[PDB]
Amino acid sequence: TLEKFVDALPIPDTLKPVQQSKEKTYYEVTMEECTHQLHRDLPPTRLWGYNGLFPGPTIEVKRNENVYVKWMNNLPSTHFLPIDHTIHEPEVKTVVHLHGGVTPDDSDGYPEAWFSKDFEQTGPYFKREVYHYPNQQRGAILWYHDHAMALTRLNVYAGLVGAYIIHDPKEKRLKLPSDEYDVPLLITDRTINEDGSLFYPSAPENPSPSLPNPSIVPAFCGETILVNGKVWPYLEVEPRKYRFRVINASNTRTYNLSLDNGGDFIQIGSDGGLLPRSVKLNSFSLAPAERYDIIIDFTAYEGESIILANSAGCGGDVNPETDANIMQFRVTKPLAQKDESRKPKYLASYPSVQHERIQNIRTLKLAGTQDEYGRPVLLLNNKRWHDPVTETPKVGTTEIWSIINPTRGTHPIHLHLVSFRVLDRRPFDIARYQESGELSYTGPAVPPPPSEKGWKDTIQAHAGEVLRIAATFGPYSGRYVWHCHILEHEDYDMMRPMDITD
Ligand SMILES: CCn1/c(=N/N=c2\sc3cc(S(=O)(=O)O)ccc3n2CC)sc2cc(S(=O)(=O)O)ccc21
Ligand SMILES: [Cu+]
Ligand SMILES: [Cu+]
Ligand SMILES: [Cu+]
Ligand SMILES: [Cu+]
Repeated sequence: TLEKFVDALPIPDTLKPVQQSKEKTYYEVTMEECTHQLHRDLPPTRLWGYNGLFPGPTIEVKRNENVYVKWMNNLPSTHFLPIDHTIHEPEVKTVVHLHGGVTPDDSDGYPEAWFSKDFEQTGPYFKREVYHYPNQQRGAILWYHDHAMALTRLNVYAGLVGAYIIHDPKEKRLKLPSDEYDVPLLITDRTINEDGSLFYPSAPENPSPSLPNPSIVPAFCGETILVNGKVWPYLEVEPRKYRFRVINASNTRTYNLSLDNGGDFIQIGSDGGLLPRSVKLNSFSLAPAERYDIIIDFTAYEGESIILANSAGCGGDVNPETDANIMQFRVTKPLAQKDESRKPKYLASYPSVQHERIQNIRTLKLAGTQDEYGRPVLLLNNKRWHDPVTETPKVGTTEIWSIINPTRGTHPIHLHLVSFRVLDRRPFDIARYQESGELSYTGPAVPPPPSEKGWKDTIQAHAGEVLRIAATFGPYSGRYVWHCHILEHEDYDMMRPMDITD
Protein backbone atom coordinates (compact mmCIF):
# COMPACT_ATOMS: atom_id res chain seq x y z
CA THR A 1 0.00 0.00 0.00
CA LEU A 2 0.87 3.66 -0.59
CA GLU A 3 3.49 5.30 1.53
CA LYS A 4 1.96 7.88 3.81
CA PHE A 5 2.92 11.52 3.91
CA VAL A 6 5.06 11.97 0.84
CA ASP A 7 3.08 14.53 -1.16
CA ALA A 8 2.44 18.12 -0.10
CA LEU A 9 -1.24 19.08 0.48
CA PRO A 10 -2.59 20.89 -2.58
CA ILE A 11 -4.35 24.14 -1.77
CA PRO A 12 -6.84 24.69 -4.55
CA ASP A 13 -6.73 28.05 -6.24
CA THR A 14 -9.47 30.48 -5.72
CA LEU A 15 -11.62 30.78 -8.89
CA LYS A 16 -11.34 34.08 -10.68
CA PRO A 17 -14.53 35.54 -12.10
CA VAL A 18 -15.04 35.99 -15.86
CA GLN A 19 -16.73 39.33 -15.17
CA GLN A 20 -17.12 41.23 -11.98
CA SER A 21 -18.69 44.54 -11.02
CA LYS A 22 -20.12 45.88 -7.80
CA GLU A 23 -23.57 44.66 -9.01
CA LYS A 24 -22.72 41.20 -10.20
CA THR A 25 -20.08 38.47 -10.21
CA TYR A 26 -20.05 35.93 -13.00
CA TYR A 27 -18.12 32.67 -13.09
CA GLU A 28 -17.76 29.85 -15.59
CA VAL A 29 -16.95 26.35 -14.55
CA THR A 30 -16.61 23.51 -17.01
CA MET A 31 -16.66 19.79 -16.07
CA GLU A 32 -13.80 17.98 -17.83
CA GLU A 33 -12.28 14.54 -17.95
CA CYS A 34 -8.65 15.10 -16.83
CA THR A 35 -5.76 13.08 -15.36
CA HIS A 36 -3.97 13.98 -12.13
CA GLN A 37 -1.48 12.18 -10.00
CA LEU A 38 -3.03 11.32 -6.61
CA HIS A 39 0.24 9.96 -5.01
CA ARG A 40 4.01 10.23 -5.77
CA ASP A 41 4.07 6.52 -6.64
CA LEU A 42 1.03 6.27 -8.95
CA PRO A 43 0.55 6.89 -12.62
CA PRO A 44 -1.97 9.71 -13.28
CA THR A 45 -5.62 8.94 -12.51
CA ARG A 46 -8.34 9.70 -15.00
CA LEU A 47 -10.89 11.91 -13.21
CA TRP A 48 -13.80 14.18 -13.73
CA GLY A 49 -13.10 17.67 -12.57
CA TYR A 50 -14.60 21.14 -12.33
CA ASN A 51 -12.31 23.12 -14.67
CA GLY A 52 -10.26 19.98 -14.98
CA LEU A 53 -9.32 20.13 -11.27
CA PHE A 54 -9.78 17.71 -8.43
CA PRO A 55 -11.04 19.07 -6.10
CA GLY A 56 -12.61 21.82 -8.13
CA PRO A 57 -11.52 25.39 -7.61
CA THR A 58 -12.38 27.06 -4.38
CA ILE A 59 -14.92 29.78 -4.81
CA GLU A 60 -14.96 32.75 -2.45
CA VAL A 61 -17.84 35.09 -1.99
CA LYS A 62 -19.09 37.79 0.34
CA ARG A 63 -22.35 37.63 2.06
CA ASN A 64 -25.01 39.16 -0.28
CA GLU A 65 -22.62 39.21 -3.27
CA ASN A 66 -24.76 38.67 -6.31
CA VAL A 67 -23.18 35.63 -7.88
CA TYR A 68 -23.75 33.67 -11.09
CA VAL A 69 -22.05 30.47 -12.15
CA LYS A 70 -22.54 28.83 -15.50
CA TRP A 71 -21.84 25.25 -14.70
CA MET A 72 -21.09 23.45 -18.03
CA ASN A 73 -20.78 19.80 -18.93
CA ASN A 74 -17.94 19.08 -21.32
CA LEU A 75 -17.47 15.53 -20.24
CA PRO A 76 -17.37 12.49 -22.48
CA SER A 77 -20.64 10.96 -23.60
CA THR A 78 -19.95 7.71 -21.72
CA HIS A 79 -19.12 7.24 -18.06
CA PHE A 80 -16.08 5.38 -16.89
CA LEU A 81 -17.56 4.06 -13.63
CA PRO A 82 -20.05 1.30 -13.39
CA ILE A 83 -23.67 2.35 -14.05
CA ASP A 84 -26.57 0.29 -12.72
CA HIS A 85 -29.40 0.73 -15.17
CA THR A 86 -32.14 -0.83 -12.97
CA ILE A 87 -32.40 1.79 -10.25
CA HIS A 88 -34.07 4.43 -12.47
CA GLU A 89 -31.87 9.75 -22.20
CA PRO A 90 -28.11 10.27 -22.31
CA GLU A 91 -25.86 8.15 -20.23
CA VAL A 92 -23.91 11.11 -18.80
CA LYS A 93 -26.03 13.58 -16.91
CA THR A 94 -24.85 16.29 -14.59
CA VAL A 95 -26.17 18.99 -12.41
CA VAL A 96 -24.34 21.24 -9.91
CA HIS A 97 -25.65 21.65 -6.28
CA LEU A 98 -24.24 24.26 -3.91
CA HIS A 99 -24.65 22.47 -0.62
CA GLY A 100 -25.73 24.91 2.13
CA GLY A 101 -26.65 27.46 -0.52
CA VAL A 102 -29.64 29.69 0.25
CA THR A 103 -30.63 29.31 -3.36
CA PRO A 104 -33.64 29.88 -5.62
CA ASP A 105 -35.03 26.54 -6.54
CA ASP A 106 -34.04 26.50 -10.18
CA SER A 107 -30.41 27.22 -9.25
CA ASP A 108 -30.29 24.55 -6.52
CA GLY A 109 -29.41 21.67 -8.78
CA TYR A 110 -32.48 19.52 -8.50
CA PRO A 111 -31.64 15.94 -9.41
CA GLU A 112 -33.93 16.04 -12.38
CA ALA A 113 -32.63 19.41 -13.63
CA TRP A 114 -29.64 17.60 -15.15
CA PHE A 115 -28.01 18.31 -18.44
CA SER A 116 -25.77 16.39 -20.81
CA LYS A 117 -22.85 17.84 -22.72
CA ASP A 118 -23.38 21.44 -23.91
CA PHE A 119 -26.96 21.21 -22.55
CA GLU A 120 -27.96 19.18 -25.63
CA GLN A 121 -30.55 17.32 -23.53
CA THR A 122 -32.02 18.46 -20.26
CA GLY A 123 -34.04 16.77 -17.53
CA PRO A 124 -37.66 17.64 -16.98
CA TYR A 125 -37.00 20.11 -14.21
CA PHE A 126 -34.25 22.13 -16.05
CA LYS A 127 -34.87 25.85 -16.37
CA ARG A 128 -31.55 27.68 -16.73
CA GLU A 129 -27.89 27.30 -17.68
CA VAL A 130 -26.47 30.05 -15.45
CA TYR A 131 -27.12 29.40 -11.76
CA HIS A 132 -27.82 32.36 -9.38
CA TYR A 133 -26.48 32.41 -5.81
CA PRO A 134 -27.52 35.70 -4.07
CA ASN A 135 -25.70 34.50 -0.93
CA GLN A 136 -28.13 36.13 1.54
CA GLN A 137 -27.02 33.94 4.38
CA ARG A 138 -24.56 33.55 7.20
CA GLY A 139 -20.89 33.28 6.50
CA ALA A 140 -20.04 29.60 6.30
CA ILE A 141 -18.33 26.74 4.62
CA LEU A 142 -20.36 25.44 1.70
CA TRP A 143 -19.32 22.98 -0.97
CA TYR A 144 -20.48 22.16 -4.49
CA HIS A 145 -20.95 18.81 -6.13
CA ASP A 146 -22.91 16.89 -8.72
CA HIS A 147 -26.48 15.95 -7.84
CA ALA A 148 -27.72 14.14 -10.94
CA MET A 149 -30.65 11.67 -10.60
CA ALA A 150 -29.39 8.16 -9.97
CA LEU A 151 -25.72 9.01 -10.77
CA THR A 152 -24.77 11.21 -7.79
CA ARG A 153 -22.55 8.63 -6.14
CA LEU A 154 -20.68 8.00 -9.37
CA ASN A 155 -20.24 11.53 -10.51
CA VAL A 156 -19.14 12.67 -7.07
CA TYR A 157 -16.76 9.71 -6.76
CA ALA A 158 -15.34 10.66 -10.13
CA GLY A 159 -14.12 13.91 -8.64
CA LEU A 160 -16.91 16.48 -8.97
CA VAL A 161 -16.53 18.32 -5.69
CA GLY A 162 -15.27 21.72 -4.57
CA ALA A 163 -15.35 24.21 -1.72
CA TYR A 164 -17.31 27.40 -1.63
CA ILE A 165 -16.69 29.87 1.19
CA ILE A 166 -19.01 32.71 2.16
CA HIS A 167 -17.23 35.50 4.03
CA ASP A 168 -19.30 37.88 6.10
CA PRO A 169 -17.22 41.03 6.68
CA LYS A 170 -18.89 41.55 10.13
CA GLU A 171 -16.88 38.49 11.17
CA LYS A 172 -13.55 40.21 10.39
CA ARG A 173 -13.49 41.77 13.86
CA LEU A 174 -13.12 38.34 15.52
CA LYS A 175 -9.69 38.23 13.84
CA LEU A 176 -9.81 34.54 13.20
CA PRO A 177 -6.79 33.20 11.28
CA SER A 178 -7.20 34.30 7.61
CA ASP A 179 -5.76 34.18 4.04
CA GLU A 180 -2.81 31.70 3.77
CA TYR A 181 -3.62 30.59 7.30
CA ASP A 182 -7.26 29.64 6.37
CA VAL A 183 -7.21 26.27 4.62
CA PRO A 184 -9.92 23.96 3.34
CA LEU A 185 -9.54 20.29 3.83
CA LEU A 186 -11.77 18.28 1.53
CA ILE A 187 -11.66 14.72 2.61
CA THR A 188 -12.47 11.93 0.12
CA ASP A 189 -11.78 8.22 0.51
CA ARG A 190 -10.95 6.33 -2.71
CA THR A 191 -9.87 2.96 -3.81
CA ILE A 192 -7.16 3.09 -6.47
CA ASN A 193 -5.96 0.27 -8.77
CA GLU A 194 -2.26 -0.51 -9.44
CA ASP A 195 -2.49 1.25 -12.81
CA GLY A 196 -3.73 4.40 -10.89
CA SER A 197 -7.31 4.17 -12.20
CA LEU A 198 -10.17 4.63 -9.77
CA PHE A 199 -11.94 1.53 -8.52
CA TYR A 200 -15.62 1.75 -7.76
CA PRO A 201 -17.34 -1.48 -7.23
CA SER A 202 -19.45 -3.09 -9.92
CA ALA A 203 -21.42 -5.26 -7.51
CA PRO A 204 -21.43 -6.23 -3.77
CA GLU A 205 -18.97 -8.96 -2.90
CA ASN A 206 -20.28 -12.50 -3.37
CA PRO A 207 -22.98 -11.33 -5.77
CA SER A 208 -26.11 -13.45 -5.72
CA PRO A 209 -26.43 -14.43 -9.47
CA SER A 210 -29.90 -12.91 -9.14
CA LEU A 211 -28.15 -9.46 -9.25
CA PRO A 212 -27.95 -7.34 -12.31
CA ASN A 213 -24.50 -6.22 -13.45
CA PRO A 214 -23.60 -3.61 -12.68
CA SER A 215 -25.44 -3.43 -9.36
CA ILE A 216 -25.48 -0.44 -7.00
CA VAL A 217 -24.02 -1.24 -3.56
CA PRO A 218 -25.47 0.06 -0.31
CA ALA A 219 -22.18 1.44 0.99
CA PHE A 220 -18.76 2.33 -0.29
CA CYS A 221 -15.58 2.24 1.89
CA GLY A 222 -12.37 3.35 0.13
CA GLU A 223 -8.97 1.78 0.91
CA THR A 224 -7.17 5.10 0.83
CA ILE A 225 -7.85 8.56 2.23
CA LEU A 226 -7.16 11.73 0.19
CA VAL A 227 -7.24 15.32 1.27
CA ASN A 228 -7.56 17.97 -1.37
CA GLY A 229 -6.93 15.36 -4.06
CA LYS A 230 -3.78 13.65 -2.72
CA VAL A 231 -3.41 10.35 -0.88
CA TRP A 232 -2.38 10.78 2.74
CA PRO A 233 -0.59 14.09 2.35
CA TYR A 234 1.48 16.38 4.60
CA LEU A 235 1.08 20.07 5.22
CA GLU A 236 3.95 22.25 6.32
CA VAL A 237 2.58 24.81 8.78
CA GLU A 238 4.03 27.71 10.73
CA PRO A 239 4.00 27.47 14.58
CA ARG A 240 0.86 29.51 15.06
CA LYS A 241 -2.96 29.41 14.76
CA TYR A 242 -4.55 28.05 11.60
CA ARG A 243 -8.22 27.88 10.54
CA PHE A 244 -9.24 24.85 8.59
CA ARG A 245 -12.55 24.31 6.75
CA VAL A 246 -13.05 20.60 7.05
CA ILE A 247 -15.49 19.04 4.57
CA ASN A 248 -16.41 15.43 4.35
CA ALA A 249 -16.76 14.92 0.60
CA SER A 250 -16.78 11.20 0.79
CA ASN A 251 -19.58 8.98 -0.54
CA THR A 252 -20.35 6.89 2.64
CA ARG A 253 -17.45 7.10 5.09
CA THR A 254 -17.73 8.88 8.40
CA TYR A 255 -14.51 10.06 10.06
CA ASN A 256 -13.75 10.50 13.72
CA LEU A 257 -10.82 12.79 13.84
CA SER A 258 -8.06 13.46 16.36
CA LEU A 259 -4.49 14.71 16.65
CA ASP A 260 -1.90 12.06 17.54
CA ASN A 261 0.07 14.46 19.83
CA GLY A 262 -3.16 14.83 21.94
CA GLY A 263 -3.71 18.46 20.94
CA ASP A 264 -7.12 20.06 20.79
CA PHE A 265 -9.26 21.37 17.95
CA ILE A 266 -11.14 24.61 18.57
CA GLN A 267 -14.43 24.38 16.73
CA ILE A 268 -15.67 27.72 15.76
CA GLY A 269 -18.18 26.70 13.08
CA SER A 270 -20.74 24.13 11.88
CA ASP A 271 -22.50 23.57 8.51
CA GLY A 272 -24.54 26.72 8.98
CA GLY A 273 -21.82 29.09 10.21
CA LEU A 274 -20.16 30.26 13.38
CA LEU A 275 -21.24 28.63 16.61
CA PRO A 276 -22.39 31.02 19.33
CA ARG A 277 -19.33 29.93 21.46
CA SER A 278 -16.09 28.14 20.51
CA VAL A 279 -15.75 24.59 21.73
CA LYS A 280 -12.47 22.85 22.70
CA LEU A 281 -12.52 19.29 21.42
CA ASN A 282 -10.15 16.29 21.51
CA SER A 283 -12.09 14.50 18.78
CA PHE A 284 -15.16 14.83 16.52
CA SER A 285 -17.33 12.78 14.18
CA LEU A 286 -17.81 14.10 10.63
CA ALA A 287 -20.21 12.17 8.46
CA PRO A 288 -20.69 12.76 4.71
CA ALA A 289 -21.36 16.42 3.94
CA GLU A 290 -20.85 17.76 7.43
CA ARG A 291 -18.45 20.55 7.81
CA TYR A 292 -16.37 21.62 10.76
CA ASP A 293 -14.80 25.06 10.87
CA ILE A 294 -11.83 24.71 13.29
CA ILE A 295 -8.80 26.44 14.59
CA ILE A 296 -5.75 24.29 15.26
CA ASP A 297 -3.08 26.01 17.41
CA PHE A 298 0.36 24.78 16.34
CA THR A 299 2.05 27.43 18.53
CA ALA A 300 3.54 24.96 21.03
CA TYR A 301 4.45 22.20 18.62
CA GLU A 302 7.27 23.71 16.55
CA GLY A 303 9.32 20.99 14.81
CA GLU A 304 6.65 18.29 15.33
CA SER A 305 4.99 15.98 12.80
CA ILE A 306 1.41 15.59 13.93
CA ILE A 307 -0.99 13.10 12.33
CA LEU A 308 -4.69 13.87 11.83
CA ALA A 309 -5.94 10.50 12.74
CA ASN A 310 -9.19 8.70 12.34
CA SER A 311 -10.80 6.10 14.66
CA ALA A 312 -14.11 5.40 12.85
CA GLY A 313 -14.46 2.23 10.92
CA CYS A 314 -16.01 1.76 7.51
CA GLY A 315 -17.14 -1.80 6.89
CA GLY A 316 -14.68 -2.89 9.58
CA ASP A 317 -12.24 -1.49 12.14
CA VAL A 318 -9.82 1.12 10.92
CA ASN A 319 -6.49 -0.18 9.80
CA PRO A 320 -3.57 1.66 11.61
CA GLU A 321 -1.56 1.49 8.48
CA THR A 322 -4.23 2.96 6.14
CA ASP A 323 -7.58 4.55 7.00
CA ALA A 324 -6.54 5.37 10.57
CA ASN A 325 -4.62 8.16 8.88
CA ILE A 326 -5.87 11.32 7.18
CA MET A 327 -2.96 13.70 6.82
CA GLN A 328 0.15 14.93 8.63
CA PHE A 329 0.96 18.44 9.73
CA ARG A 330 4.67 19.41 9.89
CA VAL A 331 5.29 22.37 12.13
CA THR A 332 8.50 23.43 10.33
CA LYS A 333 7.54 26.53 8.39
CA PRO A 334 9.04 29.71 9.60
CA LEU A 335 6.76 32.51 10.77
CA ALA A 336 6.10 34.90 7.87
CA GLN A 337 4.80 37.31 10.48
CA LYS A 338 3.51 37.61 14.03
CA ASP A 339 0.44 35.58 14.72
CA GLU A 340 -2.17 38.37 15.12
CA SER A 341 -5.10 35.92 14.82
CA ARG A 342 -7.36 35.10 17.73
CA LYS A 343 -9.32 32.24 19.08
CA PRO A 344 -12.26 34.09 20.67
CA LYS A 345 -14.80 32.48 22.95
CA TYR A 346 -17.67 34.82 21.89
CA LEU A 347 -18.44 34.21 18.23
CA ALA A 348 -22.06 34.81 17.32
CA SER A 349 -25.55 35.24 18.56
CA TYR A 350 -27.27 32.09 19.79
CA PRO A 351 -29.94 30.47 17.56
CA SER A 352 -32.11 29.97 20.77
CA VAL A 353 -32.54 33.80 20.79
CA GLN A 354 -35.15 33.07 18.10
CA HIS A 355 -38.65 32.41 19.44
CA GLU A 356 -40.58 30.99 16.40
CA ARG A 357 -43.94 29.39 16.58
CA ILE A 358 -44.16 25.70 15.66
CA GLN A 359 -46.47 25.51 12.71
CA ASN A 360 -46.14 21.74 12.28
CA ILE A 361 -44.49 18.59 13.42
CA ARG A 362 -43.56 15.89 10.95
CA THR A 363 -42.69 12.37 11.93
CA LEU A 364 -40.33 10.73 9.42
CA LYS A 365 -39.05 7.19 9.46
CA LEU A 366 -35.90 5.80 7.94
CA ALA A 367 -36.87 2.45 6.44
CA GLY A 368 -36.66 0.35 3.30
CA THR A 369 -37.83 -2.63 1.41
CA GLN A 370 -36.37 -5.17 -0.90
CA ASP A 371 -36.40 -5.18 -4.77
CA GLU A 372 -36.96 -8.14 -7.11
CA TYR A 373 -33.26 -8.89 -7.14
CA GLY A 374 -32.92 -9.14 -3.37
CA ARG A 375 -31.27 -5.76 -2.72
CA PRO A 376 -32.05 -3.34 0.05
CA VAL A 377 -33.90 -0.19 -1.18
CA LEU A 378 -33.56 2.58 1.30
CA LEU A 379 -36.65 4.81 1.67
CA LEU A 380 -37.61 7.93 3.63
CA ASN A 381 -41.13 7.30 5.11
CA ASN A 382 -41.59 4.28 2.86
CA LYS A 383 -41.90 6.49 -0.21
CA ARG A 384 -39.97 6.37 -3.46
CA TRP A 385 -38.39 9.45 -4.98
CA HIS A 386 -41.03 9.34 -7.75
CA ASP A 387 -44.05 9.19 -5.38
CA PRO A 388 -46.19 12.30 -4.89
CA VAL A 389 -44.64 14.89 -2.62
CA THR A 390 -45.48 14.74 1.09
CA GLU A 391 -43.06 17.08 2.75
CA THR A 392 -44.80 20.37 1.99
CA PRO A 393 -43.87 23.03 4.55
CA LYS A 394 -45.23 26.58 4.16
CA VAL A 395 -42.81 29.29 3.36
CA GLY A 396 -41.80 31.36 6.36
CA THR A 397 -43.00 28.83 8.93
CA THR A 398 -41.05 26.70 11.41
CA GLU A 399 -41.49 22.91 11.77
CA ILE A 400 -40.11 20.28 14.05
CA TRP A 401 -39.03 17.19 12.20
CA SER A 402 -38.84 13.97 14.22
CA ILE A 403 -36.67 11.50 12.49
CA ILE A 404 -37.09 7.93 13.57
CA ASN A 405 -34.24 5.58 12.82
CA PRO A 406 -34.87 1.91 13.42
CA THR A 407 -32.13 0.75 11.04
CA ARG A 408 -28.73 -0.64 12.06
CA GLY A 409 -26.53 2.43 11.21
CA THR A 410 -26.35 6.20 11.19
CA HIS A 411 -27.74 8.25 8.34
CA PRO A 412 -26.60 11.74 7.78
CA ILE A 413 -29.86 13.51 6.96
CA HIS A 414 -29.70 16.63 4.91
CA LEU A 415 -32.31 19.29 4.02
CA HIS A 416 -31.77 21.66 1.18
CA LEU A 417 -32.20 25.38 1.42
CA VAL A 418 -32.31 25.71 5.12
CA SER A 419 -30.08 25.34 8.10
CA PHE A 420 -31.66 24.12 11.25
CA ARG A 421 -31.33 23.65 15.02
CA VAL A 422 -30.87 20.38 16.80
CA LEU A 423 -33.39 19.93 19.57
CA ASP A 424 -32.55 16.49 21.02
CA ARG A 425 -31.99 12.73 20.50
CA ARG A 426 -33.85 9.87 22.20
CA PRO A 427 -33.40 6.13 22.29
CA PHE A 428 -36.35 3.87 21.48
CA ASP A 429 -37.23 0.15 21.35
CA ILE A 430 -36.51 -0.95 17.83
CA ALA A 431 -38.13 -4.44 17.92
CA ARG A 432 -41.31 -2.92 19.33
CA TYR A 433 -41.30 -0.21 16.61
CA GLN A 434 -40.81 -2.77 13.83
CA GLU A 435 -43.54 -5.12 15.20
CA SER A 436 -46.30 -2.61 15.95
CA GLY A 437 -45.28 0.88 14.67
CA GLU A 438 -45.52 2.15 18.27
CA LEU A 439 -42.90 4.48 19.61
CA SER A 440 -41.68 3.64 23.13
CA TYR A 441 -38.73 5.49 24.65
CA THR A 442 -36.03 3.59 26.61
CA GLY A 443 -34.44 6.69 28.22
CA PRO A 444 -34.69 10.52 28.33
CA ALA A 445 -34.06 13.04 25.60
CA VAL A 446 -30.42 14.06 25.25
CA PRO A 447 -29.86 17.64 24.18
CA PRO A 448 -27.20 18.40 21.54
CA PRO A 449 -23.54 18.82 22.53
CA PRO A 450 -22.17 22.31 22.12
CA SER A 451 -20.93 21.41 18.62
CA GLU A 452 -24.62 21.05 17.58
CA LYS A 453 -25.88 24.20 19.38
CA GLY A 454 -25.48 26.34 16.27
CA TRP A 455 -26.80 25.80 12.72
CA LYS A 456 -26.73 22.52 10.92
CA ASP A 457 -27.85 21.27 7.52
CA THR A 458 -26.59 17.69 7.64
CA ILE A 459 -27.19 15.81 10.83
CA GLN A 460 -26.33 12.41 12.04
CA ALA A 461 -29.37 10.34 12.92
CA HIS A 462 -28.01 7.39 14.88
CA ALA A 463 -29.65 3.95 15.11
CA GLY A 464 -32.37 3.27 17.68
CA GLU A 465 -32.98 6.97 18.11
CA VAL A 466 -35.41 9.68 17.38
CA LEU A 467 -33.75 12.96 16.35
CA ARG A 468 -35.68 16.23 16.50
CA ILE A 469 -34.69 19.29 14.54
CA ALA A 470 -36.37 22.60 14.11
CA ALA A 471 -36.16 24.48 10.76
CA THR A 472 -37.63 27.66 9.36
CA PHE A 473 -38.50 27.09 5.70
CA GLY A 474 -37.47 30.15 3.70
CA PRO A 475 -36.75 32.63 2.52
CA TYR A 476 -37.66 31.18 -0.92
CA SER A 477 -40.52 28.94 -1.95
CA GLY A 478 -40.27 26.20 -4.51
CA ARG A 479 -39.22 22.69 -5.18
CA TYR A 480 -36.20 21.36 -3.20
CA VAL A 481 -35.13 17.94 -1.74
CA TRP A 482 -34.21 16.24 1.51
CA HIS A 483 -32.14 13.08 1.72
CA CYS A 484 -29.58 10.83 3.33
CA HIS A 485 -26.15 12.08 2.19
CA ILE A 486 -24.70 8.67 2.02
CA LEU A 487 -24.69 8.81 -1.80
CA GLU A 488 -25.15 5.04 -2.20
CA HIS A 489 -28.39 5.42 -0.17
CA GLU A 490 -29.39 8.68 -1.84
CA ASP A 491 -29.39 7.11 -5.29
CA TYR A 492 -31.50 4.15 -4.27
CA ASP A 493 -33.72 5.58 -3.10
CA MET A 494 -33.34 7.63 0.08
CA MET A 495 -34.24 11.00 -1.32
CA ARG A 496 -37.55 12.85 -1.44
CA PRO A 497 -38.78 16.09 -2.91
CA MET A 498 -39.65 18.88 -0.56
CA ASP A 499 -42.05 21.65 -1.64
CA ILE A 500 -41.93 24.88 0.18
CA THR A 501 -45.36 26.39 -0.65
CA ASP A 502 -46.79 29.92 -0.88
C1 LIG B 1 -28.24 -0.56 6.19
C2 LIG B 1 -27.43 0.40 5.34
N1 LIG B 1 -26.06 -0.10 5.19
C3 LIG B 1 -25.79 -1.22 4.48
N2 LIG B 1 -26.85 -1.89 3.89
N3 LIG B 1 -26.78 -3.04 3.07
C4 LIG B 1 -27.15 -4.32 3.36
S1 LIG B 1 -27.76 -4.68 4.96
C5 LIG B 1 -27.86 -6.26 4.34
C6 LIG B 1 -28.31 -7.36 5.04
C7 LIG B 1 -28.34 -8.61 4.40
S2 LIG B 1 -28.87 -9.89 5.18
O1 LIG B 1 -30.25 -9.64 5.51
O2 LIG B 1 -28.69 -11.16 4.15
O3 LIG B 1 -28.10 -10.06 6.38
C8 LIG B 1 -27.95 -8.80 3.08
C9 LIG B 1 -27.50 -7.73 2.34
C10 LIG B 1 -27.44 -6.48 2.93
N4 LIG B 1 -27.03 -5.32 2.43
C11 LIG B 1 -26.58 -5.35 1.02
C12 LIG B 1 -25.08 -5.51 0.84
S3 LIG B 1 -24.14 -1.77 4.36
C13 LIG B 1 -23.77 -0.43 5.35
C14 LIG B 1 -22.48 -0.08 5.79
C15 LIG B 1 -22.27 1.06 6.61
S4 LIG B 1 -20.76 1.43 7.08
O4 LIG B 1 -19.95 0.95 6.00
O5 LIG B 1 -20.61 2.85 7.34
O6 LIG B 1 -20.22 0.56 8.37
C16 LIG B 1 -23.37 1.87 6.97
C17 LIG B 1 -24.67 1.56 6.55
C18 LIG B 1 -24.93 0.44 5.73
CU1 LIG C 1 -24.37 17.79 -0.59
CU1 LIG D 1 -27.60 20.18 -0.22
CU1 LIG E 1 -28.51 6.57 4.60
CU1 LIG F 1 -28.89 17.14 -1.87
